[PDB]
Amino acid sequence: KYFMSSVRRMPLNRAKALCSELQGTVATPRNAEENRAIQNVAKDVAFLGITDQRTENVFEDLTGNRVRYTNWNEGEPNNVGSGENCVVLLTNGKWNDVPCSDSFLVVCEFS
Amino acid sequence: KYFMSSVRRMPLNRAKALCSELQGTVATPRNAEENRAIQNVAKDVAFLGITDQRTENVFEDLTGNRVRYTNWNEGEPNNVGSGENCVVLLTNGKWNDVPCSDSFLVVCEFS
Ligand SMILES: CC(=O)N[C@@H]1[C@@H](O)[C@H](O)[C@@H](CO)O[C@H]1O
Ligand SMILES: CC(=O)N[C@@H]1[C@@H](O)[C@H](O)[C@@H](CO)O[C@H]1O
Ligand SMILES: [Ca+2]
Ligand SMILES: [Ca+2]
Ligand SMILES: [Ca+2]
Ligand SMILES: [Ca+2]
Repeated sequence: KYFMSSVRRMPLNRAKALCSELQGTVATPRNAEENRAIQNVAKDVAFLGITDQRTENVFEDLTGNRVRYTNWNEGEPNNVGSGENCVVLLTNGKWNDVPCSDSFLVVCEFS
Repeated sequence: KYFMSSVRRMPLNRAKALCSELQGTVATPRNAEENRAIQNVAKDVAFLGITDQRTENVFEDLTGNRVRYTNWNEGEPNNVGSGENCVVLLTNGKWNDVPCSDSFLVVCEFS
C-alpha cells in the first residue's frame, strides 16, 4: 500500500475523482501504522476514504466495508451543524468528521 | 519508483498536471526494466515524460534533463507534419513521438 498526498484542497467528490483517476482510492488507515504513514505524507488536514453517508454514525470505507480501526479526536465524531458525513485526518493524527462539501487536502492510497 | 496509469486520455500539459497533483511526474523509463514496468500498467498507448520541445531531436525529461535510454519504434522518431515533440509508449513497449496536443493515457511515476 502506497500513500500520496495532493498539493491542493478540494471537496470529497473531487478527491475521490483524483485518486480514482490513477486507479487508487482515498486513503483509509486500517491500523495505527497506516494512520501515521498517511499523517506523514499529508502536510495539512486531509480527507480519508471513510464516510457515514449511507447510515448515520455507521462509518465505512468508499467500498461499503465498515471500518474497524478508528482514531477519533476527543469529542468526535459529533455530526455538528447540518451534519458531517466525511472524515479528515487532523495534523496530530486524530480524526474529525466534517461536511463532505468542505475542502481539504486528499491522501490517495494505491496497492 | 512506482508507476500508475490514468483511466482517461489527455494532452501532455494535463498529464503533467495530474501527476504533479499527487507530487509525482510523468513516467520516464531509465532502462528496459522500468520500460517493462510501465508497460505492465499502461493498458493502451500512454504518454512518457519526455519531449524534444527545446531543440528538435534532442529529447529531455520534463525537468530538462537529456535522456540516455530510449526505445524508439522502428522509423521513430520521425517528427511528422507540423511536428511531434512528445513521446508515447506504444502497446508493444516501443516509443513513438507524437503531437503534445494529442490525447493519450498517462502513466505517472512516484518514489
Ligand atoms: C467544519 C469544521 O471544521 N467543523 C469542526 C467540527 O467538525 C469539530 O467537531 C469541532 C470540534 O470542536 O470543530 C469544528 O470546527
Ligand atoms: C498522431 C499519430 O499517431 N501519428 C503517427 C506518427 O507519430 C508515427 O510516426 C506514424 C508511423 O507510421 O504513424 C502516425 O499515425
Ligand atoms: Ca454523520
Ligand atoms: Ca466533527
Ligand atoms: Ca520533434
Ligand atoms: Ca512519430
